[PDB]
Amino acid sequence: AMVKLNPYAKIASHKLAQVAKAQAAHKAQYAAKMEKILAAKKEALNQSVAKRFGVKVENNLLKATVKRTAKQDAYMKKYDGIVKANAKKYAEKIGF
Amino acid sequence: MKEYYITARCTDKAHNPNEIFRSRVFAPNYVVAKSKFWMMLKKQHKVKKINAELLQCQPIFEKNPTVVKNYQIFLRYVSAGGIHNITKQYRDVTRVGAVRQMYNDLASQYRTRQDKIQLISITTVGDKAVKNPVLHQFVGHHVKFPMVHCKPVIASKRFNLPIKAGKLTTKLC
Amino acid sequence: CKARCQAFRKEVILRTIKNHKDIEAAKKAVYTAKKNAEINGDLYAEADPKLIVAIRIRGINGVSPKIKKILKLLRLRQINNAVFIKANASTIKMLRLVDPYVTYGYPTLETVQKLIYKRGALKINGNRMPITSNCMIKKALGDKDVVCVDDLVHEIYTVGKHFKEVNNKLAPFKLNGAKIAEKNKKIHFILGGGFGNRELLINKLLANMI
Amino acid sequence: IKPKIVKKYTGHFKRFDSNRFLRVKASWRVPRGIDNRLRRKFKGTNLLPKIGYGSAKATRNMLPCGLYKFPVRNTTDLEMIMMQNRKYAAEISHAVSAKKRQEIIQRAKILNIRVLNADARIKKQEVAQ
Amino acid sequence: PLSNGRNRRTRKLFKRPFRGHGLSNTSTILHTYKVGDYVTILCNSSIQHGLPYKAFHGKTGRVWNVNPHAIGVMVNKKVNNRIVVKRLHISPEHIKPSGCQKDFLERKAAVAAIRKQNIQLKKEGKPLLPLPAKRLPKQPRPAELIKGADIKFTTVAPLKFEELY
Amino acid sequence: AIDLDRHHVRKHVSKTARGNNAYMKLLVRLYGFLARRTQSKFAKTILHRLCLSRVNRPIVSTSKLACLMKKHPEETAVCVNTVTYDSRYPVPKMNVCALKFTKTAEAAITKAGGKCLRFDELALKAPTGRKTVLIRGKRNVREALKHFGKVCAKKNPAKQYKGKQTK
RNA sequence: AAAAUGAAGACAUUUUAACGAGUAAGGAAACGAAAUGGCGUAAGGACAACAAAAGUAGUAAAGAUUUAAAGUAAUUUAGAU
RNA sequence: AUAAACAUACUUUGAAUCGGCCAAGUCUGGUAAGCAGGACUGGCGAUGCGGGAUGAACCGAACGUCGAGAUAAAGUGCCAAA
RNA sequence: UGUGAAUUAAAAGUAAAAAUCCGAUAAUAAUGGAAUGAUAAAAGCUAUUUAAGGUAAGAUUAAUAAAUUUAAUCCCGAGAAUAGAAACUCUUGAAGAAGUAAAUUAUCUACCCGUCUUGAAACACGGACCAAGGAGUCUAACAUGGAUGCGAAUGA
Repeated sequence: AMVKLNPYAKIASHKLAQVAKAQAAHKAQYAAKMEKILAAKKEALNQSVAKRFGVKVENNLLKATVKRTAKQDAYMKKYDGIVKANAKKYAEKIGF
Repeated sequence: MKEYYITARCTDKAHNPNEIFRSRVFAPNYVVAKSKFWMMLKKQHKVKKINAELLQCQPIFEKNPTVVKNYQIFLRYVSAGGIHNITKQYRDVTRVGAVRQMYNDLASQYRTRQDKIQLISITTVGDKAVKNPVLHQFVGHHVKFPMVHCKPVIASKRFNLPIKAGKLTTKLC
Repeated sequence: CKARCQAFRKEVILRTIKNHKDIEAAKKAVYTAKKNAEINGDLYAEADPKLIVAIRIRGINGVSPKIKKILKLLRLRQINNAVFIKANASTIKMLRLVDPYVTYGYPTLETVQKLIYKRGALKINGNRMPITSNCMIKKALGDKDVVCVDDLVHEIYTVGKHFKEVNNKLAPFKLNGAKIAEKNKKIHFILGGGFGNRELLINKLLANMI
Repeated sequence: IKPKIVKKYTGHFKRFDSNRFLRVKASWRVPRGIDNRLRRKFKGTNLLPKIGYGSAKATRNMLPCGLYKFPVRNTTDLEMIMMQNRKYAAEISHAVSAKKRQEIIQRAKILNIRVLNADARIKKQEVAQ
Repeated sequence: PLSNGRNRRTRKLFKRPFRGHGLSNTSTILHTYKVGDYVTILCNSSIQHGLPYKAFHGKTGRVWNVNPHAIGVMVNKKVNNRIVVKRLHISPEHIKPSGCQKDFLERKAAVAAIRKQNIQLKKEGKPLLPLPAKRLPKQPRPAELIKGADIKFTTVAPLKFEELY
Repeated sequence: AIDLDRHHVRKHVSKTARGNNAYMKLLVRLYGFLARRTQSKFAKTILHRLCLSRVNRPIVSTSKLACLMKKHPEETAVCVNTVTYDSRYPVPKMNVCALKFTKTAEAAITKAGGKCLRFDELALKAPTGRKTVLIRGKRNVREALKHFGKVCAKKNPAKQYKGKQTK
């Protein structure tokens, strides 16, 4: 009955099939990345727990897992500055 | 209880359309927040809804809902006799969390329903600024007490049997 | 013979693309303005709602004569009946007068779609026929340039030129029962009650009622 | 082939107060009393005939066997329902003698028409025969 | 329980306006009334001759006949469950021109002025102007943007109660 | 329940010939079929008028037929009622279709050269109505209408049913 | 209520939609698409096996007592004595 | 602006009725009254159903015969469904 | 000397995993049922063709970016044309099935009918029980209205 009333349903259903399938792939590959990011974090923890052994600890024990370009790395810093300003500009608005 | 940030402006002959009224209103939902907001305008600036435009009505969320803070709510309420101003302190982790305590406490000690209380302001006071006789006993760093007469806890309603077997015991816990 | 059915089918498709373009393009423009206002530090005042959906909450017994007449002019003649109402100074005052007997608010597009698709009907030859095809809609509202149910939805949601003629053909919807209020339907929704203007929260009530 | 005959109320609509007085028979009469318990539809006593109890039009006046009733007084009466023997059923009248009943029963078997009084006014052939 | 006199209960209805006693204007007797006009019956207690009945005070009627000293007025009266037509003859001292159609007569002239230019535009071949839009109830206001440089903020909170004594 | 203005009652329009007259019932069937199939307003008008009661079907005389048909020479008057004869004035030549013709009225039309059709012959010749002139008689000329109302009225008094000592 | 069909089917036609509380009171008969539909008592005029023996009845009438069936009901129908 | 074609306007003939009672973000006489009398509306009378233990008027809601589902007033220790 | 609300640097991070809270919502879906039905082909669904389309979001890369920004080539692809398929099981019953009736029991439910009355189950009246009889009829004048005949006539 939906098709008879709304012939456009077949077109929209196909796109919803695409979106559900595509968003499932995107979720799978992000969980694969976050699995490695947590993997680096865990090793950076056991290594630097040696503060128990014996005491300042090292500064860069977390290792990069994604290889990106220099133009993106500069943009990553620029975006970070934006969110700090936005969080500060918003907070003062409700600060009265 | 949720906190909202509401703004509006008045566009008529009496009011210039370049002065914005802001507020921080604690209401169960955003429809009540506007209802409280409009009353404060009409009862304080002769601004009516039919001659005003609302601009923003956004929820306000706690920045750190993991830090224990001492609050101080300044409020006025109406009794049988007259109208009074009260300042009650509360310990909680959210601004909305403490306000629900105030509403529930006022309706119990003073028997005052919610439609008699106007929350003037709410701030955060120091550890030594607390004056409530009961609440002052838990602000120190070395608080300690044994919870006696503990009722044994049930994991869920699944094991809640009407009749049990054997004897029943409390817990020194 | 029936080669016009394919011609009818494609035309409904073409209008549907046009209808969805209008709703999506207008929605996009709001977001861009809000985005740019934040960048420039301006203030953006959203446009007032144009469409109102009202539901009759109280029964037919013990109603004042003036309140009784208004509920008949809004076609809310039965408890649990929903209609669409154009928003202006004239209708807003009328809804305030009958506030204890109605609850209303501003519907979303999905609410309008589900109401028309599930509980929709038309008054044809004095008969309340439920919507079963676009040919029954083409016959009913052909001269109003509404030929498909999607065209019916778009005209209602955007409040187009022929809203009054289109709205008057739609019979008032008959909804199921649902938890009306927190306290009871004897107080305003602002006091935790059941009646009055629910703003955008009428969609939650309609969700359990459709 | 035979449809499902559904009766909305299989009981009897007995006149009010007929169970307490012998002068008040059980044939139904609508109570017109200004203070009557039944006519005001009190809880417990609110059972009155209505058009809503009417059975389905398709399966109305239909005997449990699936056919209708067609009284007959002689053999020539049977000839009116010989084209509709799948629809009607002969029912010999109560005053028809035993000699005439045999002729109707004998002929109705020839015309394949069911008779609902097939064992009516039969002779004493029940003991010692 | 009142008496059934003709002019009962008129201590305030028939009183003259404060500092409005004495003779009336000269416009009242110089105003020209034509048939079909809209008038308002306003009993002038200063003139007791031919005073209209107190039930017609404030009613709006229509002129139906012009007599040498009196102006015929036709109003509507409400009876048990119907409405009847009342035809009165009232001297100009007790009636007043009605402004009930003042707003309507403005729209009639605006349209007529536009229609007068259209016959000129159609004559010269230019496209013709449209008639003025119809009146509508106050519509929902559209989306508006407020500049962020000329804006001041006033904080609103519940006010601490102060004794009025 | 539902809050209506009023409850559905039988509509006060007749849709069949009143009485048991077999021929008038046949005419209703004939024009009920014609109105439904041809979908012509004329057959709807004849069908509606055939179902009026006798008091609502007033007579038309030859004098009124003569005057109404004066500027319609090649035309057929169609009156759903009895046609009486006005002996005071002459009867011209005309073709008239009517439910009934008085003995004196039919002979006056026939002698003058006209034709007195019935309502089946008209449906045979002009079913949708093409050379017809619809005619109905006066209703307010009844003597009953004089006495309706209150005779004490100031504007339009009634006519005072006579009885004991009616001076 | 509106559409469709219509000399005879039949269930007082088919379809769709809305409707259905009620004291006093009203809705006489007839009216094919019927301007409400019916049950019961008695009496009068006709009809009742169509091929010249034409409704039932001493092969058991009316009445009475009960058992079952049909009808929303008023009531009707049949079995047994 | 909104609603309205089983809309609207009626015409004729006629029945019954004119002892009324109740509620209230109402009033007058009275110390007051389940007292007496009024303005506007809604009810009871003419009205059953779910709730207030019970109740002409209160609250929800007005009734063809039924099946299933969300609900209303209001409830959720037992009587008593939660 | 220790804790530390908050803030700050560096590493990591294209800023969608999972869990809880807080907001937001409820509907598309999947799996089990319930009430009333239906059984046959589809404007079904599936396979093959070309190709309107995919407006953050079908994918990737590029320029750059607080973007529902702009391109490129891959994928899927609605319409339409061509080919596709549903006919079943087990139990019980003339040793009495399904239904129905009567009697009894159990849960729920049920105040005396008629009448005057604002209001009666009423501590208001009539009524012990049964049968038969029992109350808007006839005559005369007028009017309205539905069917009927005739019509400046109608009746006689």
